[PDB]
Amino acid sequence: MQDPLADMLTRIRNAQMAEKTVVSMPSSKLKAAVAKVLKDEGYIADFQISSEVKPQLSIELKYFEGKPVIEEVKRISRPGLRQYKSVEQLPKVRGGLGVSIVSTNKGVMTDRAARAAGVGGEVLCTVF
Amino acid sequence: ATINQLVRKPRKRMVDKSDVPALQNCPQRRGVCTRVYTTTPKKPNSALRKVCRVRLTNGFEVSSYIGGEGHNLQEHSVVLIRGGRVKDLPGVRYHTVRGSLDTSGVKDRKQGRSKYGAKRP
RNA sequence: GAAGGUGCGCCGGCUAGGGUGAAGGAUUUACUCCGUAAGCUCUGGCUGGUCGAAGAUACCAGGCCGCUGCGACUGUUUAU
RNA sequence: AGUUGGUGGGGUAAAGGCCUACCAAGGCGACGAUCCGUAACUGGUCUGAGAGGAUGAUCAGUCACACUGGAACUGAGACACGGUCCAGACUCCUACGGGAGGCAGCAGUGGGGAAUAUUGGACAAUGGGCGAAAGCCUGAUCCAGCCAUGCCGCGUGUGUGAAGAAGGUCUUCGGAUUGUAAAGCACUUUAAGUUGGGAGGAAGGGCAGUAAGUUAAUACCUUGCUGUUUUGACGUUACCAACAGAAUAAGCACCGGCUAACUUCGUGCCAGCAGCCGCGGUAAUACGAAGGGUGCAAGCGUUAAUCGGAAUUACUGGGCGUAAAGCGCGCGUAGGUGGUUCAGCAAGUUGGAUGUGAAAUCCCCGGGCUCAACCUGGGAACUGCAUCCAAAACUACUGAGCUAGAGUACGGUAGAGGGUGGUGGAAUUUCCUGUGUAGCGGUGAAAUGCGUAGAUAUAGGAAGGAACACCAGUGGCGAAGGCGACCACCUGGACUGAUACUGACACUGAGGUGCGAAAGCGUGGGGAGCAAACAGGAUUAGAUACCCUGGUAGUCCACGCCGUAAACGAUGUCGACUAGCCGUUGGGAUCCUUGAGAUCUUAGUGGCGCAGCUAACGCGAUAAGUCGACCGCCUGGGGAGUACGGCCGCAAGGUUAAAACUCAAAUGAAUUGACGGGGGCCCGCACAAGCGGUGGAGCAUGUGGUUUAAUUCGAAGCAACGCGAAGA
RNA sequence: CCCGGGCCUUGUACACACCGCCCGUCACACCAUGGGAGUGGGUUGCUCCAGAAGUAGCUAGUCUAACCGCAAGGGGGACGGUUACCACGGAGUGAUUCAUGACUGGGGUGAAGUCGUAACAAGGUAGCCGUAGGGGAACCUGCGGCUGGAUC
Ligand SMILES: [Mg+2]
Ligand SMILES: [Mg+2]
Ligand SMILES: [Mg+2]
Repeated sequence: MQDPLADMLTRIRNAQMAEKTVVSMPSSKLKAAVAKVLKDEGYIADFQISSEVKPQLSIELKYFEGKPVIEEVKRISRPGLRQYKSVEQLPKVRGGLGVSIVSTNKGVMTDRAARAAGVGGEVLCTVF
Repeated sequence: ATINQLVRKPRKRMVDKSDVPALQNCPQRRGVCTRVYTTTPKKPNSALRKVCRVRLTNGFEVSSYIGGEGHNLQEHSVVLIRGGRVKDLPGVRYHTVRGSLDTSGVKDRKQGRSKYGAKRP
């Protein structure tokens, strides 16, 4: 309703508790772009956009040993409290093993790349 | 809890009132004894504790414990009172420092002499 | 009118408006309407000076406050 | 109300209601004005992992003050600490007419307090004022006096030394412990003492000469050198040598757990200890003492205070079904947050640069005190602000759209949704009449009561009020409170199907406003049953109750008020997602077109249940699971949802809402046991049926009581009393 | 059905285990506090009176070195007077805060006294919530609501 992005993570998180294979939900620039980071990071197998006037976003999910690959996904920059960090202040999820997706001005992209690119932005969510 | 509810009204910190209000942020005060008496402790204990009512230099009237065995204090005696209450004595919240001004130290004390104002022999 | 306080006479200088009102104009229809300078008349404002012991100067013209009993109140009554 | 602007003038070093004249009615305030209490502010300091919390000594920057109030004068600079004038309080002098003073400068005194120091030396250094200079003043400053007040450093000896000396303590009486600890033998002597030597903090000044500059000048003067003489308060210096001798130097707290460290003796709920748990009532590791040990050490403890632990105000980083906590429930203002696409902008956001963010301190690397404390070099930091330059993923804004949210148009469906009027049946009560004759009514049983004046019962008639049996259903509708006879009228919403339309118009919501059971209150009606109060009868030791007989307000209606409930699902609203299974209400679609069931879908309404959550109970698509927006609320129990004040009310009262004091717990869930005037099953001379007894009588025995010189002592419900006693 | 006992289940605020726990009034003591005719202080608002010195404006007047001048006297100044501002002080009337006050109300703590036994089991009339009335007291009763009630 008032946070379509957090709807994406919770839809993903609920499915992995229920051992579902694919999920469907309306798409957007942020939803598709965050799916880009997740797929290139290996947390999701693949994502497609059903290009119609009302587009969906479909994610097929990954399980390694039955346990879902994404152990935990947590929203950070909620609409009630938008969170902005500098390059030095960007979070490190689980000591660098995880990824904290940060929407910088060079597109949506991970915290590891943001430090390399030397740009901060809005810390959207943390993954592990 | 909501971050918006906190913005309007910040979290409030209670300040506990001192358990020694008559001492008034001082380590000790000087007072005179208005009444020396003995009182009975609560349910578990049974004894005759020596407590004296002290009129402090700031006008406060309080009762403080007299520690040790035997005391030489009576009416119109200048004493120094320190903090710390007595749990089995109702209404007593101060201690009388032995070995200062009129209240002499306990006689024949050998262990823990400094706490009771006892000379070294 | 709780209580309590300030000003107040007289003479100037400046100044704001009522009313009435020949003219003139209009309806130059008529016991008509609008309006009108001066003159009379009423109400102010801002300043200055001045006399006395005293300016609501005489006559005239609330004393006031606090607690409490009774009757709610205006009224009526033992003409004497 | 000079209040807020404007205009003219005045005034200031300078703008300005700074002042004034006139004109207008403005200005600030839930983004907290105004008022009350407190308070100098900052760099910084303490604590903390940090975020934060507490605080504003020393030192530094700013400010304000100078016995109290006010005022100006001079001056570049003051409305002036050691300046002026006036008024006031105090102290002092006086010849009574008048005068003098301001230690919150440095010492010092009296006083207050728990508490904070010498009536010191010198301008030697660095500054300041004056002066051409010499030089003078400087209680600034540099030093010295006192104080373990704090930080740091050193010492109070070193090795050997069994005799395991003596004594003390404990003891199992063997011994252990004090204990290499002492004694003894060797040894060094920091520091302290005495003596001797001994820097540096000193830059300079005077004098004379020389060189340069200048001027017409070789003079005067300025500057650079040369030689000489002089300046150290502290200080009798830091520092260095020699002598002597272990010689001059250890105390404090604690030992039950938290917490490192135990025995004995004395006491015996007394004395006392105590931060909490708590200890002590006759064999105390918890009191007092001794020995032993522990920790610390020229310090050791206690208090007072801050932070931490305390995630116990939770931003980092808590909760609200039952532990404290979801407003009774809607609507809605400010605010907070907002579906999706394109483009622009750049406030947020990001990176960089520049200026600033005083110095000291914090931190990092070094340097100097024999090291350290301390000083100091450089760097880092000051997480901030301002400007500029780049970027456009997201937010904000702008412009243009889209239909997923929201809403409108149409047909239909169900409903105790609400309001206004009528109408019906059953029943109760009251009254009238007939029959008819000793009870009716009530209770555990009675009695009050009703009845021979004819009750109850039965039949016929009449009046009146209230509620709507069956239907009826974890059924329906409503925001909640609530709504049950039927019909007519007025009217709200929901559900349902497709198409059509707007195009984010949304969510939540402090204030605010509206509705809100029952009781209650006001005015007027009404009143059958029921029934607070009240009366009588019972029961009971008593019974201001339970039970019975009556019975008033009230319950009913209209119009007002109240504004509270265990107003509960003890669960705020809205949106999305997450296995299933079994019912039910209103629809829709497809198979069955079935006659008559089945499968999907939707809005409700229930019962199980995977995962997940939970302290547990339990929740579990109607979440208390995974999230997001917003709001309300909680911070131990009692005091207390009380007092006081405010608002509301006719009142009763409601709402908002403390503190002192007091307690170490209140509390939730669950387990074991025990218990129940809870339930189920079963047994025993437990009951039931009987046999014979005790208690009545005389005698034997024991016990209590009494008495005694003793009537020896113990046994005290069952489970003591012909008991120990199987024999005074 | 009386007593005692055994098993299962249920409720419990009991664990000293119902010979339990526990409520309230009254009697006594102590402590803190509310109300209270009042009484005594602090601070402060408003409306006024007052007006020393000083500053500025005006001039009943008196005096006067710098300038001008005829050497008369002018210009300017000083003092005096006077007005404006204003401190002290005074008056009235409020507000607030502190301390006390005969008496009075509740609250807490007590070594335990009197009267009951209200709740906890179906606590022996299920309990509790709101409200109203009543009663020495816990409490009782009515009306509505709830289960945070036993048996079934
Ligand atoms: Mg009288
Ligand atoms: Mg009368
Ligand atoms: Mg008469």
